[PDB]
Amino acid sequence: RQWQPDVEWAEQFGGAVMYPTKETAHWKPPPWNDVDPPKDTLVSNLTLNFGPQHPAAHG
Amino acid sequence: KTLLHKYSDIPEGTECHRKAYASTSIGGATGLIVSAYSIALKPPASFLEGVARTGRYTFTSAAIGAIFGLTSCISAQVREKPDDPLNYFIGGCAGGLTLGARTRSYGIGAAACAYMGLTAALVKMGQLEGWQVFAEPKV
Amino acid sequence: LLDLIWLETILPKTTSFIQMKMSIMVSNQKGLIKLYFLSFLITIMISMTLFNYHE
Amino acid sequence: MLKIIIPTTMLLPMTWMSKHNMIWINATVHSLLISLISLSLLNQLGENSLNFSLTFFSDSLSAPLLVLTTWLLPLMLMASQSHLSKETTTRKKLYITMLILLQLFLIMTFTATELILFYILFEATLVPTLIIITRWGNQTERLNAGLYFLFYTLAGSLPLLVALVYIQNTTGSLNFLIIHYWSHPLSNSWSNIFMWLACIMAFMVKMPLYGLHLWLPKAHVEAPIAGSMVLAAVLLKLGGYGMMRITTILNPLTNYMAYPFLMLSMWGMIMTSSICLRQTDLKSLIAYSSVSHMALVIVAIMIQTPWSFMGATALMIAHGLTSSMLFCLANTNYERVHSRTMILARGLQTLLPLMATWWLMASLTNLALPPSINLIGELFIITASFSWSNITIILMGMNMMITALYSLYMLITTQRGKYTHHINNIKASFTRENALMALHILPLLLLTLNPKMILGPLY
Amino acid sequence: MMSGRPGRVPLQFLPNEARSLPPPKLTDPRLVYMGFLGYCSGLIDNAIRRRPVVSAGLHRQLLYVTSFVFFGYYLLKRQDYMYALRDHDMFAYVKSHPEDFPEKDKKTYGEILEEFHPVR
Amino acid sequence: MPLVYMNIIMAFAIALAGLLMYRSHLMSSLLCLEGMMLSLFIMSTLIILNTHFTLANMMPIILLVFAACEAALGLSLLVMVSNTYGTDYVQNLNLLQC
Amino acid sequence: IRLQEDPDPEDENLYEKNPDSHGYDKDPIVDLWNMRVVFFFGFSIVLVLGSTFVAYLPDYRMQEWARREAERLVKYREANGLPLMESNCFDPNKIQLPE
Amino acid sequence: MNPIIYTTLIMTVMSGTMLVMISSHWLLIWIGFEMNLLAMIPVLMKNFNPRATEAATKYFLTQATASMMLMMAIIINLLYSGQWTITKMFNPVAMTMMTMALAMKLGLSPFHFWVPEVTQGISLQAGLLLLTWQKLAPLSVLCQISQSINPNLMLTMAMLSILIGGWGGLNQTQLRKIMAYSSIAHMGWMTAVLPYNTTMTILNLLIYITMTLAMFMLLIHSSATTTLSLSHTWNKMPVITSLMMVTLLSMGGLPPLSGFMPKWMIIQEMTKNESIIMPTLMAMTALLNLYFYMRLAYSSSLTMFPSTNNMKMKWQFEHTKQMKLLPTMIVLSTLVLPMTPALSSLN
Amino acid sequence: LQYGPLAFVLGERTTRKLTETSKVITVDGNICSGKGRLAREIAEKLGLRHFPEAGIHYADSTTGDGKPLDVQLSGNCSLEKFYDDPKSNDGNSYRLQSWLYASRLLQYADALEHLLSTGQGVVLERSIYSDFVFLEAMYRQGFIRKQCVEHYNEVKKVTACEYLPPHVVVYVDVPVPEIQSRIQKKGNPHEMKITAAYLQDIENAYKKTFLPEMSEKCEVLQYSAREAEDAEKVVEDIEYLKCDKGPWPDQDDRTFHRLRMLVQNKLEVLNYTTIPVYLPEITIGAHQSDRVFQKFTELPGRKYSPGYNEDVGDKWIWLK
Ligand SMILES: CCCCCCCCCCCCCCCCCC(=O)OC[C@H](COP(=O)(O)OCCN)OC(=O)CCCCCCCCCCCCCCCCC
Ligand SMILES: CCCCCCCCCCCCCCCCCC(=O)OC[C@H](COP(=O)(O)OCCN)OC(=O)CCCCCCCCCCCCCCCCC
Ligand SMILES: CCCCCCCCCCCCCCCCCC(=O)O[C@@H](COC(=O)CCCCCCCCCCCCCCC)COP(=O)(O)OC[C@H](O)CO
Ligand SMILES: Nc1nc2c(ncn2[C@@H]2O[C@H](COP(=O)(O)OP(=O)(O)OP(=O)(O)O)[C@@H](O)[C@H]2O)c(=O)[nH]1
Repeated sequence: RQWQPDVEWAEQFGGAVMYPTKETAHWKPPPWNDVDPPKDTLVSNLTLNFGPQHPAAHG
Repeated sequence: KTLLHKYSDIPEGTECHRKAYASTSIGGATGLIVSAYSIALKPPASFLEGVARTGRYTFTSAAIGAIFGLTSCISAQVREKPDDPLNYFIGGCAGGLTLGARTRSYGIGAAACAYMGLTAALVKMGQLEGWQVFAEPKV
Repeated sequence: LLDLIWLETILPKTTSFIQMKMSIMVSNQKGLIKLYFLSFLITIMISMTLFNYHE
Repeated sequence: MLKIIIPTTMLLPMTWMSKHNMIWINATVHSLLISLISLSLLNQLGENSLNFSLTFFSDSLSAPLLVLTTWLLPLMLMASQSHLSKETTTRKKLYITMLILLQLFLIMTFTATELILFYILFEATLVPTLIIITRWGNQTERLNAGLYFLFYTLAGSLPLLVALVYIQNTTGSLNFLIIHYWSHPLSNSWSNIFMWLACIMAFMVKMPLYGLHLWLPKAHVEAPIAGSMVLAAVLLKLGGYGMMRITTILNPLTNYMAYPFLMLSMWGMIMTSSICLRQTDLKSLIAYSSVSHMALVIVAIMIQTPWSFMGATALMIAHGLTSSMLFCLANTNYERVHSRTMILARGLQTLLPLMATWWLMASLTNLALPPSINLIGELFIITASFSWSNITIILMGMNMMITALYSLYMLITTQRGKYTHHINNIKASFTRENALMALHILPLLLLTLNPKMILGPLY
Repeated sequence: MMSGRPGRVPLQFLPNEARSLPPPKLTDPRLVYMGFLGYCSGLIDNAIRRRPVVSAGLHRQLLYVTSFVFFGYYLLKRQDYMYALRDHDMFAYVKSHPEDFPEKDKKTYGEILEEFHPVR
Repeated sequence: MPLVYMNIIMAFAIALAGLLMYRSHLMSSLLCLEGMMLSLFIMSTLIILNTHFTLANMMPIILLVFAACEAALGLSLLVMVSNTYGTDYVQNLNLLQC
Repeated sequence: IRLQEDPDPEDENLYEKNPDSHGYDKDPIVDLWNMRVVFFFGFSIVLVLGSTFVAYLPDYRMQEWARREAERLVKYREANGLPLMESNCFDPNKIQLPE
Repeated sequence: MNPIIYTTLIMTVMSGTMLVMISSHWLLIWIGFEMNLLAMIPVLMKNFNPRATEAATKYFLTQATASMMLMMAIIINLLYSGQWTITKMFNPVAMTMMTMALAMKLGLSPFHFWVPEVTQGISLQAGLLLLTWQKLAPLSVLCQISQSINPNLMLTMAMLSILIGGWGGLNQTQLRKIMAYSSIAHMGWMTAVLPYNTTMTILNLLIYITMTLAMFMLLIHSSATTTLSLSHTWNKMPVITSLMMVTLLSMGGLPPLSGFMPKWMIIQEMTKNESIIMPTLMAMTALLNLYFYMRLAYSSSLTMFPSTNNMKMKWQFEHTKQMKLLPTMIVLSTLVLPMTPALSSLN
Repeated sequence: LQYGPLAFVLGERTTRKLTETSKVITVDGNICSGKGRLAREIAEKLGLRHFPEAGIHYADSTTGDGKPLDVQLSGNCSLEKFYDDPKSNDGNSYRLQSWLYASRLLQYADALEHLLSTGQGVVLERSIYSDFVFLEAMYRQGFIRKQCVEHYNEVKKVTACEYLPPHVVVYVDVPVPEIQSRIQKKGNPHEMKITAAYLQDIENAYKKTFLPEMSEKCEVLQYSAREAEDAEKVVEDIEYLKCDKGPWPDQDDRTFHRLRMLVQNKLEVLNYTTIPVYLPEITIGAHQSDRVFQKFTELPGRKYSPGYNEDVGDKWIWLK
């Protein structure tokens, strides 16, 4: 039959860079949904001490 | 283009020293531009590598201009045929040879020899007959 | 030696390798806007200067 | 023309809008009908080229090539309806579309009146061919072959485009008529040399001189049989037609600038014909043989002699039928053996006696025996080139000797000798394969009676 | 180049002076080629929408052809208008500059001396 | 051409260099943007007032009302960038390397 | 398993089903008709009929016509003692030689 | 984004471009540019992914900087000529600053850095708008000031653009990056003929614009962003990849496909202007574009690629979006060469 | 009329259609625990539209006349093989989970589309967020490789991220000894061929993993086997819990327009089910894909776009 490329041919075009080099030996391919991994917990739940010097704390 | 005016003012095959000085200055100026670009898009670890890299790039470019200018005027001087395009060919290829010396690769220099030598005849070709790269809009 | 050791090396592979080597160099930007805009500063500085584009 | 072109393009819906299995039948029938119309156009007036319209005109050089392309068109359909029988109708119909679209481009290329019009379709043959090699080609290197084939001629053809438009800005129009009537001495200057280089290198890539020939062993071998014929029977001669035509405003300069390519070609034919003696693939053997014979035509033009052009056109067309036929020969055993190594399928005369015959006159025609047009072509160039310089016969004469050595080598190694024992999937030759070869050999001998139609415009 | 020629009213597809030219003939070879595009412009429309390419929505193919031949026709009329206008001031300019286009006296090939280049 | 035109001309030039010389902070670079257009603002006023271009006196105001208006976006992209990464640093402005 | 692909298909023999096959298609009736059309329009209409056509075109390049004028031209020139073919085709009286 | 809010957001983006093309006052031109910038960042911000925030950021800083430098090209010209009309510019450095700034809006010199990066983060449809609609307004100004432009400036800029655009495209595997890289390459053809007769620029603009709508919108229907993702499309949509391949050679510009329409006339024009080394380099390095074009063609339709088992699911269902205006974009992108003299209408 | 952008403009909202019973209450449980029955019991009581558990031919049901076609043409996988010999080298083990998860994804999408087009909620058996427990069960028993785990998780990440976690999950708890009791009573010889470790591996992941990480974004209903008979109890249990958790009590009309836009494009919803990850078990070569596609093309109904196939009787094709 006519030869058809397999995944070994596909991996040649499968990298994030068509011609891998030492500089691009670590460039991960983009996420498939284009949504990069969300950053870890970055909340800013500040802790406040409303007293006992605060007059509203009632002493 | 005052710097390029220096090379054009000096008649090729005559005043070999001044033509050589103009040639290396052109190479050094081009070496400055490429090194400045190189340090920008590819920053080094620190300034010590920064000055080292721009030193290498400028030295190669300045050297290539130096020999090519020297060879061009000296070859036309010894052969007394300044108009001959070959008077730039033996310089252009020789400049490519120096490129191999700086990169320590006989293959790269030989590839540079073939390409630079051809272009060196071509730039002499252009100044000879009528050729203009950036022609003024006439029509 | 002549057909597919040198002739394919002289014109084809040399041109492919030349395009090969520099396409690496013109496609490996690091995405730093600092480096990008610094190159913009170089071009805007050089263009208005020594190449005599000012006159 | 507005006479053969419409039937060719109206054949395009005919393949598309036709029955399921009747596509081959209908396409073959009317393709032969198109050829029969083309046979008329062969006759030419003495001196004035036959002019049909402002856009199209045919001289006594385009006409011998034009009929060949039309007559070729049925042959690929015949030669390719075997391995593609196991394919879907849509892709099958698409293949017929690609071939006739290709043949349409040659029809309007050879008959183009304007050099720019000539260039547009001269390159436009690239697209349908690249589809043929890459899509239906049966191999892995076909991908590399396509890139090699496309970029080689395109990189050479771009200077032609820049050169041709420059002539437009300088000498007004560019049609093949006024150029020859308003010819001027191309003044010897460095710019004109580079103009000469641009106006020639584009065509010389098409008919591959030594050095710029690495796409033949890649494209021709990996291409399918239908593609293999056209890349060696018409498109190689496409450079020839341009070379004859464009060598009209370059002739104070051809004499001085012929030397670099002449020595490259003259040494190339000895070089290329020598490559055959140690080849391994049958298809590469024929393809490399095409380089040597075509390299002879390179010399044929660049001498620029009435005899030189006279044998040039005779050689090219005789080359086309012979090399296409040999490519069918390689295809027949390849389908039956599923390999292209020569030594694998030794001793085939004893098994297939008619294929032994069809190969016999195939290799005999490549021998350029008299009076076969291959001889009347090569022998004509020998005399003209010998008048150019006496040492030419030392090279080209030896080429004929080397041409014989490998041409019988393929016949002897495959057909002659003891049959190969382990091979047992060899069947009697189909009437298609035998009929396809007859329509290749009989026309070649039929023209031998009258070389007046094959000797070109300088006749 | 016309750009700001002395009188070109902007955003005028077909200036009133263009009607003084021969209008394109109804079966114009260029115009029918525009009709060819219209047939094609509906041919894929069935193809990319996965419909019988030869026969699926003849109205869509009919509309595609009809629209193209009109917009082509108006494009063709302007195309001839500009080319005639391009040549017009060209014809007038040379007479406006007679000394600058001094048609040379014609010397027959009998007296012309051009060297000859033998081939060998 | 007096020094008042020149002094603010190089005021823009050092501002133009400043925006083109990102140190670590895009906020700092952003602050360089509106100072840079202020040099445009003052030059626009200086020329127009000097030449008594009466109808052109509107232009310097409307120069502000767009440069300041786009400065809202300049913060707005910044105010959103500082959320996911946690800072305005342009060092992290390379997630789109590929 | 690497993947799920069918193995190499068996190279079918067109003769195995119908030995009378002409190597043109699978279906017997079209094979005969394919054989008819390839031959009939291959040799008779084009090869045979076209050869008689191409053999019988009118005077190509006015060949025999060119010969005919030679005879009277030959008879003209030698009878009145003038060299039967003049050295300069373009009569020098017409042209002018500068300097 | 609320569809009505999206609808008007595009309405202003076109309006800002329209304002540039229909005004003679320099200040009104800057408004047209700023307003266009003012309401295209949200278009990039439709999906709101951190990658999009990355690209939408990168675009703004370059485009905002370009407007500011452009704005001094207005005032310096005012400072040295006392004029506000778009005419033959009356100061050398002012013209240099504007050309240096307008080019950055398009991206020819290393200004091209943002174009690929910006295209990558932002969505495909928003990419289409960026590569085809914006690139009209900066060219609109150039066609009007071309008479006063330093000829030896953009030619280097255009040569640099076509060289770098073609050079990098070889190494790109993300179809968005290839598309943007090719746009930079074709934009070099745009600016190269600009100092000469600008009618050829408009023809190149119109031909290229219609040519990239076809390229993009087929990509949208494929819903593919990587070469492998486009490779798989042969299974579900075998014809779509086929039209993709037809666009690809017109993308490259081989006759008789009308992708060779712009290049041909550029060479013809620029040869009439005694410039013959300049066209030769352009035609030469234009082949570099064709290389990765074939690579993408080889993966798409010229060969076949290993599909996936789950792709059998997509066979049952049909596409919903009606690929508006696409069927004539492809036709008007390939087989238009025979109707060449229509360029006279453009001028 | 479709939610095409004109729909949101002229007045077609979605909050009007959603009401008190407009929630996706998925029903799950241990294997063979009768969750399909219990899912049906909650269905007719409240008025919740029931989606039968997607298998291999659920996508078959959606298209054409349903008519579950050839396995090699409609999934290339059979769970009975996985029952008999789960270590088959042809990769049919993983081809289940990949195709099943895609089948679950289509069912999940059609759940939201119906919910956002009528306002009636959906009760779905084994939602997409309960597909992974089967996979690691085939991973722990060696039925699939660790790369098969990564690909499915990657597909899950790039697909289920834009799929909100259901309001209330229901699990009837059945331990392994009771599971063995039901299977031997069932009879179908394939499903006898199971290992107790697999049944043990189903339950603990359903308990130690499924219930906790979803309880944060949903209202979990941990239920024993007794409540399976008392289907009445769940009716007021779900009606009592406020459902004030998860993304649902946060969005507006514009988000729901975005959700209905994506689900309406059926190709989009599973466009990421075929990520170019060349995994040997799941990848299909060129020749097989082409011929199978050819076989699918000639299958009646799918030759052209729906409503454009003359083979079925779509008259006026020349004018449609
Ligand atoms: C007739 C008048 C003139 C007479 C004198 C002759 C001309 C001037 C002298 C020769 C100029 C051309 C030769 C090259 C000069 C620059 C060399 C240079 O930068 O070398 C460093 C480097 C090459 O090495 P690299 O690839 O970095 O590998 C090592 C990595 N660690 O560089 C690079 O990596 C950069 C990329 C490769 C080089 C790009 C091209 C640079 C030169 C452009 C043309 C300059 C033409 C000057 C003359 C005409 C214009 C005035
Ligand atoms: C310039 C040079 C050429 C440039 C373009 C070259 C294009 C092809 C190059 C190779 C492409 C890659 C390899 C092949 C890819 C094939 C793509 C494909 O989808 O193939 C399979 C597909 C299956 O067919 P299907 O979609 O079912 O449609 C059948 C027709 N209804 O097949 C199809 O969909 C095929 C669709 C065929 C449609 C035929 C329409 C015929 C219309 C005839 C009109 C006749 C009018 C006559 C009028 C006479 C009076 C004037
Ligand atoms: C792959 C490399 C190329 C393969 C081989 C191709 C053939 C080699 C030569 C290529 C020549 C390309 C340009 C030729 C176009 C037509 C030129 C022509 O007709 O002649 C002109 C010759 O003029 C030239 O300068 C033509 C170009 C000469 C060579 C310089 C550029 C070509 C070499 C580098 C580019 C191509 C190589 C590839 C680079 C990647 C006459 O004009 P002129 O110069 O006399 O103009 C009037 C007046 O004197 C003012 O000029
Ligand atoms: N891989 C995989 N298998 C699944 C999935 N959903 C169901 N199955 C299989 O479906 C088969 C039958 O499940 P059971 O729970 O035993 O079905 P049942 O006997 O009808 O019992 P109920 O589900 O409680 O109604 C088992 O082999 C499961 O592994 C899924 O998402 N992925």
